[PDB]
Amino acid sequence: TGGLPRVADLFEARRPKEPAIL
Amino acid sequence: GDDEDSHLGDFIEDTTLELPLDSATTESLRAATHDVLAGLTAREAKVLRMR
Amino acid sequence: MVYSYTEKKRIRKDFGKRPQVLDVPYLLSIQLDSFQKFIEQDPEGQYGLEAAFRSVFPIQSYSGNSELQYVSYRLGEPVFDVQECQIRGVTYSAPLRVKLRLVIYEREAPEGTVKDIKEQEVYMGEIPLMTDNGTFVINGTERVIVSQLHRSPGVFFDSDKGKTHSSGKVLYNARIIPYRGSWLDFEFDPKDNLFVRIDRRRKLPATIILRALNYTTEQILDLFFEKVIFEIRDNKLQMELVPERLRGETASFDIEANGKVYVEKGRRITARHIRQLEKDDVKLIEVPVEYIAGKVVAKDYIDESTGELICAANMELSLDLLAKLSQSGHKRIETLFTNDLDHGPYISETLRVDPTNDRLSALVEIYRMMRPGEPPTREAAESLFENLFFSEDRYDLSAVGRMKFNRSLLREEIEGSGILSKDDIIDVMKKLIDIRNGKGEVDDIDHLGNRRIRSVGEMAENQFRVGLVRVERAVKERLSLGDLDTLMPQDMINAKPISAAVKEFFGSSQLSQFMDQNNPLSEITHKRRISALGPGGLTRERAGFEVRDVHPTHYGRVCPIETPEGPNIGLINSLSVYAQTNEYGFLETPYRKVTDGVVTDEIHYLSAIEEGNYVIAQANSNLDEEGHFVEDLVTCRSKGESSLFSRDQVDYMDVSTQQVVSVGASLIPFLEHDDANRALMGANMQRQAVPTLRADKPLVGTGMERAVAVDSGVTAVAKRGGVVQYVDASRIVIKVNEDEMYPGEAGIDIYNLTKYTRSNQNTCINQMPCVSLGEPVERGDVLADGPSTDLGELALGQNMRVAFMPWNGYNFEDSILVSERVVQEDRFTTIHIQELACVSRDTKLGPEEITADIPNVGEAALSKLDESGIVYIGAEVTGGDILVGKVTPKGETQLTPEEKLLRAIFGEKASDVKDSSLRVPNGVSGTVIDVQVFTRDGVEKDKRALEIEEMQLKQAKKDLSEELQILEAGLFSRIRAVLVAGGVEAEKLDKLPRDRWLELGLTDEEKQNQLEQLAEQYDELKHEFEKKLEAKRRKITQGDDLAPGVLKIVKVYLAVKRRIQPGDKMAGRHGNKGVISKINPIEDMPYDENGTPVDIVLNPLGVPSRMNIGQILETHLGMAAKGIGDKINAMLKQQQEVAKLREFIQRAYDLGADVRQKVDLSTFSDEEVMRLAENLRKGMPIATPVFDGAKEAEIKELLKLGDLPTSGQIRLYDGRTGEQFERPVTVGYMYMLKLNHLVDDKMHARSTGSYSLVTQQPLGGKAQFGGQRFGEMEVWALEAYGAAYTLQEMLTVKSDDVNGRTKMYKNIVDGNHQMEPGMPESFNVLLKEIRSLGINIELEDE
Amino acid sequence: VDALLDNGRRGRAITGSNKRPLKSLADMIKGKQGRFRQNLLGKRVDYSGRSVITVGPYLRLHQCGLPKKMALELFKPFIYGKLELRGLATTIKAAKKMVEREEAVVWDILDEVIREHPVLLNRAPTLHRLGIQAFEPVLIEGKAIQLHPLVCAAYNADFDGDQMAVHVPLTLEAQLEARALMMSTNNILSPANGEPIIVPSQDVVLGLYYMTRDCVNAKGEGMVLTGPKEAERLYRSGLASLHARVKVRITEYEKDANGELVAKTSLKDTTVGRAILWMIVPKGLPYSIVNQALGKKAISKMLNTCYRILGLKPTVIFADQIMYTGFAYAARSGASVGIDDMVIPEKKHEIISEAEAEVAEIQEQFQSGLVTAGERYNKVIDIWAAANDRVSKAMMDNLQTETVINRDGQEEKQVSFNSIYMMADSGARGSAAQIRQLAGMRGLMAKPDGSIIETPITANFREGLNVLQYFISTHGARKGLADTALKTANSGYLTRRLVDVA
Amino acid sequence: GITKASLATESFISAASFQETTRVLTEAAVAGKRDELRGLKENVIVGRLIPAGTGYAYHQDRMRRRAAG
Ligand SMILES: CO[C@H]1/C=C/O[C@@]2(C)Oc3c(C)c(O)c4c(O)c(c(/C=N/N5CCN(C)CC5)c(O)c4c3C2=O)NC(=O)/C(C)=C\C=C\[C@H](C)[C@H](O)[C@@H](C)[C@@H](O)[C@@H](C)[C@H](OC(C)=O)[C@@H]1C
Ligand SMILES: [Mg+2]
Repeated sequence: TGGLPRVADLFEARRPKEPAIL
Repeated sequence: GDDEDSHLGDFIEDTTLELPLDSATTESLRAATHDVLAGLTAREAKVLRMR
Repeated sequence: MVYSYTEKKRIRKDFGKRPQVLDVPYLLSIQLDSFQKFIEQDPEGQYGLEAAFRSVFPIQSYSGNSELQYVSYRLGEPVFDVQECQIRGVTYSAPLRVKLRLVIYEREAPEGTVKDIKEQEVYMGEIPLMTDNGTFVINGTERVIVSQLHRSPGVFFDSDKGKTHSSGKVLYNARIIPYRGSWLDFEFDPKDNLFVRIDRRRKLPATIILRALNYTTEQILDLFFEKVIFEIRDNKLQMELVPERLRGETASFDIEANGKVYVEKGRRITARHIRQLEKDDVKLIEVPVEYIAGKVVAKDYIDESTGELICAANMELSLDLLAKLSQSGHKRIETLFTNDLDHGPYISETLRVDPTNDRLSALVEIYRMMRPGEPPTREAAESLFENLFFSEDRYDLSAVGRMKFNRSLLREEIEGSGILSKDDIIDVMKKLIDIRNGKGEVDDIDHLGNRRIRSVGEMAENQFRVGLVRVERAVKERLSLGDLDTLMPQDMINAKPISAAVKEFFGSSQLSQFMDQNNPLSEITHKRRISALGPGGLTRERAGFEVRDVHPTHYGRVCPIETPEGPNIGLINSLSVYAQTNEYGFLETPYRKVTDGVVTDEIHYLSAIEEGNYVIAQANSNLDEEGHFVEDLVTCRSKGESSLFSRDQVDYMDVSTQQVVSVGASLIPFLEHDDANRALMGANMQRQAVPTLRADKPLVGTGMERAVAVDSGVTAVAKRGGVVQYVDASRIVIKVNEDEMYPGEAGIDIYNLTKYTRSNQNTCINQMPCVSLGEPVERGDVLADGPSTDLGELALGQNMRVAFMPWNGYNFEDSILVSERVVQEDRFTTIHIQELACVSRDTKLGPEEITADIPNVGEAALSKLDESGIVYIGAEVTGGDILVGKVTPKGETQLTPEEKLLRAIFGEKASDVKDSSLRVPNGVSGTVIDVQVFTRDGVEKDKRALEIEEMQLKQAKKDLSEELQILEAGLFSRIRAVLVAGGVEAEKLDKLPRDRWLELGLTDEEKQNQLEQLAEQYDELKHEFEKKLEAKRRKITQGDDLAPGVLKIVKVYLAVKRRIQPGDKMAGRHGNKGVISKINPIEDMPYDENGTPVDIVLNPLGVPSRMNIGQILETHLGMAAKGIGDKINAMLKQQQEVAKLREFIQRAYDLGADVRQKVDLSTFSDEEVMRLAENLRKGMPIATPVFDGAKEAEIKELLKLGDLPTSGQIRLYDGRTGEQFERPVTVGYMYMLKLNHLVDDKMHARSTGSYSLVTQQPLGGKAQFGGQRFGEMEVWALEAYGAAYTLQEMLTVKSDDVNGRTKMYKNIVDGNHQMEPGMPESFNVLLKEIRSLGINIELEDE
Repeated sequence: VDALLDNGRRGRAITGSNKRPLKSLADMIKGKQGRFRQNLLGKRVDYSGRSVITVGPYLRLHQCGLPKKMALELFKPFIYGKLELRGLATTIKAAKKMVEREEAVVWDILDEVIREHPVLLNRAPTLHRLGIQAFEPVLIEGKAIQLHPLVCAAYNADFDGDQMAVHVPLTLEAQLEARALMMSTNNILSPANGEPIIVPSQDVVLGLYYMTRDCVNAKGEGMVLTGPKEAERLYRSGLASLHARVKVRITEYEKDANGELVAKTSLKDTTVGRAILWMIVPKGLPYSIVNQALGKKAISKMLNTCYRILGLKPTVIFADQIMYTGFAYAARSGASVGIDDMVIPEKKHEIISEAEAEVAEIQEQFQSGLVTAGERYNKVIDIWAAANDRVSKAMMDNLQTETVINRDGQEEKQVSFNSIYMMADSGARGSAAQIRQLAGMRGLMAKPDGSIIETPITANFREGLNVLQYFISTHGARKGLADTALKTANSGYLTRRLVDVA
Repeated sequence: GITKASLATESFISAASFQETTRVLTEAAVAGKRDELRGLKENVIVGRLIPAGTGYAYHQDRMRRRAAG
């Protein structure tokens, strides 16, 4: 995605919707 | 108004206070009369400060 | 028609080609039509007072057989007229007089009445009246009620795809929105379970409502699902087969019948196989016993012998259940038709989640849902459920609701019952299910077929309706116990309840607001306005961008570019030019019916839903002669989209090129050239132009400007045509033409002009006569201009010579650099009229006196006041002067030692009264144009109040006598004429006294009856004058009723003249703002070779970034216009002759080819032509139609006639060095408005003012403004810098510390800059508030 | 008792005669958000004011224009105390009567109290710390605050009527805080990145672009001059064109020694304008910096190096001068914008026609089923898009270089002197995108749902837009206005969470 | 996350500002938490020098006087 809301999500640490696994 | 936190009580001014632009002039008239009471004899000053 | 009389004075040259098929209707239509519908006699349930009456009536008592019905209503004459209503402050209203009939039925009837008393017209309430200009006067202030835009009552099907559950799958929900009563919602879920919730309440499984309608389980499956017939014939399971059922399924076994195998197992049944079965007509095939393992049985099944239930309806059959029902002798078993693609098995799974069984069960669970926690009762549940959607009282869709409901359900009846029926509910569910099945589509809220427009008439009807129900409870309550003939329909119906419903609306409602009157466009653009806000609407915080956004349906109805830019964008809009309210209340727009290949001029109005299927042409299209489309394909819009369309396809075509925009946008010349952002700003700011001292006229224009001036009531239009008999700056008297004149009373029309007076915005509204003594005027011509109108056109400002070039940075951002010539010509000067008030109240210490004896003021101070203490009329005053002397009792001052010596030395008696006198606010300076004194009834009027009263008394008689005198002469001058016909004696008649004329009769003829008529009307006037004078005198002398506590009030009206100064906002029509920076001498102004300076210097850099190119064109053509003027100014100054002038002007009005203007030589070659040229010498007014406007080539050609270059740029020389400017610069004439932000309003400064009591904080009490607010963000700004001390001083000594502030001030004067801060009272108060609870909060240590 | 302490946790008792529930002590502390006292907003402050702001190019960067009247009321205590310090007033009351009378002598007392005494200026959206800056007050007739142009960027302050607030630093520590931290001259650089925030804005940079630029043949081409002094003497007198290619002797400096300024002199190949501008460049900067065309980007890098080399004081005084000279020469230039300044390509109509055949081709492919609907749509959208690029880069070539002029020979061609191009090239205002909308066709707009209409706007603003074209343009506008008006509030929220966490 | 991390602050006056006031006051009042200031938000509320910038000198000088002879 992207934009100003993308920044807020980053600093909010939110785990994404369909994340990967390490 | 505005639905803002402005509430009636916020608009009621204080009339029993004394404005600073004034309080300064009170402190001044003391300095004024205190100066002018030094222009008299020590008994006139004592007598006027007494009355 | 073919040019009016004030059109002969000046004509605006009109470019544009497309002929106008339809002309701008009355711009105030909406406001006026609605209220006309509200108050009116309609002999049926069509909306009106009649309908609202018939709704709540007749009122019958509770079982008491005492009934009250309604006869008729009437509106009495207003108590005060509009003008008087404004001065005094009451509301302009009429009494509502309604006839009522009280019947009481004999107890234990056959229905018959013991007695019925008809109470003659009991009075209930005064309903407000709308001015002829479409405004209301609530309390002395013109107010407008904005039309509302809301969601139309009806059914609406939405999606909610996406966001829900983030699994996709979408969703489908239906919503039934009545005009009144509770909401009914249906929605799916991820499990395909249909749910229902009443209003926003708890979600419940859908079927629970069907049970409350008395539908058993067996009948629910039968409604929403088809039947798969299974036959047990001979033995082992045959089945009925409808050949279409096999589409979308794969064979689960051998499909064979008629000794021929059509489909095998594992072969999907396609269109080929289906064709075989259909054409071979296979009704019955053999199926296995295991296929019914999933099929849900339709009805109930019992064992004939044992009378025991084998399987309940809506149960999944199994191979064992089939055995137990087969041996019982069951041949047939009905099962559900279920397809996971086409017809969904939804309802079936909903029943399994349904906790209820029968109607009583469902009603309990419903009653307990809506009103939980309380024990349920059968009658309670029954009562509730019947009261929700089935009660004529608590539920109505009205006409619009029922119509859209049935229409959206594909029904026939377009009108029907106002409550819900079981048939209705079932169909809606079917549609939602039909959509989930894939056949059919969902609506969208933004479509204008689902957006309905209310308006004053409709809204007042709802409120008056509310009054009648709350009065209804009372009438029944009283008619319960009533004694027979004692009470009557007065003692029951009250006033205050009904009167207060309507009064609460107009008085305070989000839709009732101060007319924005600084400006005619402002008025007229307010009166046409839409709002989605207010009651029954959304809020800025609630609704998102979907609704704010422009919708395809907005074309021709709502203007795309006129909306506020701000917190609510797209939440307002404005009405389009040609838009009209649909019969049912939608928005419909004008169109032209195109039959075969011809464009017919029959107009056809299409609503938002009406227009959908038709193909509509473009306003701009090329047709000719017979009006056949020139091009083989023409640009058109059909369904929600635009593409090229074939020559003969189009069903309709746009009426005008303007119809897309609004009066605001239609006034921007060369609009087609400006980016929409700047256009918005343009039509938004144009409403803010404060009028000027000299109304100019736009040099560049559209052609709407004429229409806005007249349709708005600011100007004064001729009622009937004739010749002006008398012209004064006060009034205008017209002698009517006889053809337009009515036979009796003869007559002349006397127009009393408005003179200098306060507007809502404190601007000046003053009319000036535009006609000259003894001049012909035709009906519908402008007699006198209002503020900001010129010779019938609309001038919101003054056009001026403008140059684009950076001048030494003084224009830096948008800043504007204005020559001194402008301020000297006083052309941008503005006149403000302010109303200041002085109140004499009542305190426990004593009443306050308005007396002119004021402690501690010199003779110079008390000079400007008369003996009574009020400033004289006409005395020029400035800031600080005492307008009204006022003094209030405060006893026992309790002074101090040093004050006592002072009084002792100077022997001054310190008064028992303190000075409250009203004085002029700081800095504002003007001339007093008026004074009013309102006095409580019973307190003796003072000297001045009496002087005023006598003057008004005297002034009233002069005006009324003036009326009667002109009127009488006007009548007798007609008698003279009728007497001269049939019995003519010319010189003989005027010798004898005129009063004795009425004796002479006439030969038998109608002329004898005419003399009779004039006699009657003459004597009527004689007495009518008398009655009018009496009423006025009483109204003058009667003590106005005032508020509690107020003994008397004095209002002074100042007329301030502000001119223009740096800091004022100025803008063009294109959305280009500016703030005047420096006022430069004429010496320093860039001038041309001819030596003529330029008025304003704009920064060119503002043009490319914000894309508005029209502002440049507006300059260019303008320059050209002035050219045509200047040339004329020379030939008129040459006094060539009528021929040369006539010749040159004609050239201008033609302009090379193909325009719609036509023109003269019909005009009288001498008196009319010379007058026209005289008005053009200032410049040649031009009309640029909105999208039909002129073109570059046309402008350059007009510049050719001008003698001025095509480039539109010339050489300019700096007035300082006199040296040239490299490169040519564009110079021309741009129309510019002065908005009212003027700097000497905004500017405020405070050192030390008053303070708030509860928390000590700066508060303005004197209109000495409270300090600037220092915020959180501002605190951070100080924290980022290292400045601690500024912040402490900011939030401590400068504000909240009641000590530190004074200890500081003394240091400032002593010359010691320090602070002894202490603790802010806010936190100090917070401690007590915390400590006031059980919390011990202490300050530790040291 | 419960209702008294915190109301709303049980029944919500309602106040007497008024439907609205009465506010309890817990509700007195609480609010939006947390506490009312310090939350935005946050207490009113004395000694303050506000008004509309205007330009004031004469100002030095460290000062601002202050209305006479505002200053009188602001410094009232200072004025009172100074008036009787010098003995112009018997007592404070008589002083009050003096300023209330506005006796002529008081204005002079105010010039004393103003001189060294900064005032704080602020704007609406206080975002970063540059949102408040200190200035030295300059008494000005009139009711508008004048604000040095170079600062308007840090404040994001237009002249379209934006208003600013003034605050007086009463205590001494505040005066010195204002002068040494918040003073204009002491913060010239954005805290977000070291790049200078004092960068010249628009008129000024157009001035320097028009100043240092060169045409091919102009009066004085080829001659030689001793130094910048006689260059200006040549120009102002009308002998030489502002831009002409010329060799002149210049003296540059390099501090490349150890803390020591080296000097070197040479014959530099340059123009007349660049020669004049060199008069401003302090000391250790090389002549290389002014010899180019001086666009908005370079004119900033000029200031930066000046700062990183000579330090602060030279940079400030440098900055002032650039502004003064920028405005000045730009005014001489007589730059303007006419309608004939926007040049449409001669080939536009032809490109449209070519792009129009492709769409009718793909349509023919869809009618015969050779291509699917979606695949069709994408194709048509692409060709129109390609067309837009074609026209844009058409009008860009024509507009940019089309000045074709003669030096001693037949022809040669340079960058155009056309008004609007200079604006876009220098960096002042306007951009290739916006220019493209003026001359070349403008875009393919987008319907509200987010799809893009396959019939672009074939016209532009120099030509007319018809009804539809404008209407289609509308959605784009509305989403723009809406997005900014809502997104303005959102930005603030982000800083809030951030400063709270830090 | 930022909104979560800002939640923990030792000083309760700061927390009563941007957090939910009721809960902060109670939850702190039981433990008898003693707020030492030391922060920015809190010093602004109570109206004294910010423990940064010009004020940093002050707080430093006081902080050492505290818990000391
Ligand atoms: C009873 O009405 C009140 C409250 C409704 O509450 C509430 C929630 O429901 C509203 C409705 C239904 C509106 O239709 C509305 C509105 O249409 C509007 C503004 C916002 N106005 N502006 C505010 C000022 N600002 C700096 C410019 C933008 C509003 O807030 C509202 C508004 C509400 O907020 N604006 C405009 O339409 C435009 C673009 C122009 C109007 C200009 C003139 C100037 C206004 O008419 C002045 C004459 C007043 O008439 C209003 C102030 C009404 O106030 C009174 C006392 O008359 C006020 C709406
Ligand atoms: Mg601005």
